[PDB]
Amino acid sequence: AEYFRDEEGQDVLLFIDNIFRFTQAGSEVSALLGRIPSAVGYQPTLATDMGLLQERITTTKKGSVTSVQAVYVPADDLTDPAPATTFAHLDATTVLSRGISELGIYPAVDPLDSKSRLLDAAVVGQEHYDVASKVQETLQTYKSLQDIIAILGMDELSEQDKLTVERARKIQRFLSQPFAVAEVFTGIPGKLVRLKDTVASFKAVLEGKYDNIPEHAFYMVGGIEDVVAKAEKLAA
Amino acid sequence: AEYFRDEEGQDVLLFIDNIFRFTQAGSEVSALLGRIPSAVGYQPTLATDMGLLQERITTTKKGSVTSVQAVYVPADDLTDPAPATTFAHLDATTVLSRGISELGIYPAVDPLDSKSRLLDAAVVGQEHYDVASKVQETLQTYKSLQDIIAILGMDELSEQDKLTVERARKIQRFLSQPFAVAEVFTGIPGKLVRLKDTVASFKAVLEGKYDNIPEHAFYMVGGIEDVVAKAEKLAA
Amino acid sequence: ATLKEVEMRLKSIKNIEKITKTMKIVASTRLSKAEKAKISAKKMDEAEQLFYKNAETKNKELIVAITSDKGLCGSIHSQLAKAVRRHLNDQPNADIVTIGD
Amino acid sequence: GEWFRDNGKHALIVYDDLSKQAVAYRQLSLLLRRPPGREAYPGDVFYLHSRLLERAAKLSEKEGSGSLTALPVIETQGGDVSAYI
Repeated sequence: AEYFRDEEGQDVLLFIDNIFRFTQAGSEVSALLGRIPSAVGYQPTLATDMGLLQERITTTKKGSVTSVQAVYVPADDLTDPAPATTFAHLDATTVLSRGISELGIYPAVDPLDSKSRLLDAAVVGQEHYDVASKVQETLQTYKSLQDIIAILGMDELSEQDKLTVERARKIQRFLSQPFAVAEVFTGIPGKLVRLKDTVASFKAVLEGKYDNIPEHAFYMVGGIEDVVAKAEKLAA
Repeated sequence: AEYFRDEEGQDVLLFIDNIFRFTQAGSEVSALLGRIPSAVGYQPTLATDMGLLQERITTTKKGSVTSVQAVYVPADDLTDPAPATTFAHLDATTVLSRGISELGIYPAVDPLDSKSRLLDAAVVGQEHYDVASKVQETLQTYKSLQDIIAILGMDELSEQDKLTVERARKIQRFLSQPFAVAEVFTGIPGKLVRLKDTVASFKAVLEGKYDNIPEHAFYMVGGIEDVVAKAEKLAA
Repeated sequence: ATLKEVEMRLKSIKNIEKITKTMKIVASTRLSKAEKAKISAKKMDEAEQLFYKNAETKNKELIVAITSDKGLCGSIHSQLAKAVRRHLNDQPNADIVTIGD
Repeated sequence: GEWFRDNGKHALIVYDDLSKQAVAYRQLSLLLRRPPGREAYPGDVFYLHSRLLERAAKLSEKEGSGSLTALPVIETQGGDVSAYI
């Protein structure tokens, strides 16, 4: 990577599946070396060894390198020292969790455990941020009330909460997007939506303008236009 | 304190702050002393070290030294093994309450979770005990009715219950008195209230004959003379 | 964390139990006033019913429905509604008077 | 920051993040045989952190108004505060 960035002076990309194996490999060697474990088995030279790597993928005036890293985690504990210190050296993250895979919604990136420094009101527009803001709020209310919902019905719940929830369930299912490289697996032909298109589709859907048609119309389809087509399909 | 007790034979009063910093300190030098700790990293020599200090602070046929030791509860859990060991080693525990501090009431002492070596029976005087007993009950009622007051408001509370609620609010705000060291804050000089005077006034409110002093009018008061005065002042 | 997120949510469920507990004790008080009142009402009614049999019970429609303004009554609100709506099929433009929020 | 404070100019110090200083000193201590406290950084790091923070102060007016102010930062992984650090 360094040779492309520098010598040929071209921008690069990097993929790793999985870079957890890198921290794991250290911990194995560490014991025998004469070093003693830092906490829960892992090498005490963990912080330094992560650090050096993530500064050597860095962005200069000679090339800038966009990276995609897949971190493996045992039983999804993220309070552990190895997943945790990587998140600081990442400007944006897309935490992928088991629940959203059980919901039958691939992709499985959690929407409520996502962060970005790339999402601002002038980095991608004021408008882009306000459409994303509203998605974030809606699902966080819907989660707040999962307890209450289960304990008692929605007729014993508030009418106001029920709008947020009804919006939120539809918005969760809408997040889905079958893939054209796992067309087989998904069971549905792949779809793609542009960045510009994506905001628009979510903007409308939030204001109630396309909440009134099935929650399965939003399951496993891409942008807004695919949902309207799937409704026709459903209707027959 | 040892010198006062002993040689000249004078009575004193000890005061220490925070005694969690002492407990904490030993846990460190045990560990740096190359000695395995107990669980949660604390010193395994805590019991015999706390005991050596405590035994020393005692009445002897020469003098009397009496500690009031501030203790800090780490992360508001008092079952953590280093705090749980010490609890027994302190004869007369007081629980302090963030909620009560915040509500504006001062002291922050919890009126149902205040204990001491000399409490109740005729130890503290028979009159005194029975008065303290009615108050313990009275708060407790308010805490129970609070579930009724919250949704229903009035639909099972009695004429009697409402009157029990008033007495409770009034005893509740009769635990707030101004502090001489908070003239820099509050701006109202301190109060010294004899044993008799507290026992008597508190008794009066309970008979239903000081339910003629408004509820807020027990907030920041002293003795009997002040409570009477504050009713006239607040009414007009 | 994990620990604390279990622990706070558990408090929610515990507070909810206390509120549902208290409310159910109180329900038991109201049901008795509700029954006493029902007896006297039903008995007054019975005297016109003697009449209505002997008269022969015989024959836009109106719909009336009966609820309290308070909620938490389980599926009374909507089951009763569901029977209002079923008979809303026998005329779409029927005037419904709703007794209770 | 302290040189300012002594000369009579105020300052303010951000220690971002103290948790990672403890991760450093924990690795360092482990290599030097200094054993982890409630944080893998060794227990005398309560000594490291207490000494550092009380060095931000307010002096008197025979010794200048200047005060260094401190904002210590501890980053908790899911808000976990019963940890040693």
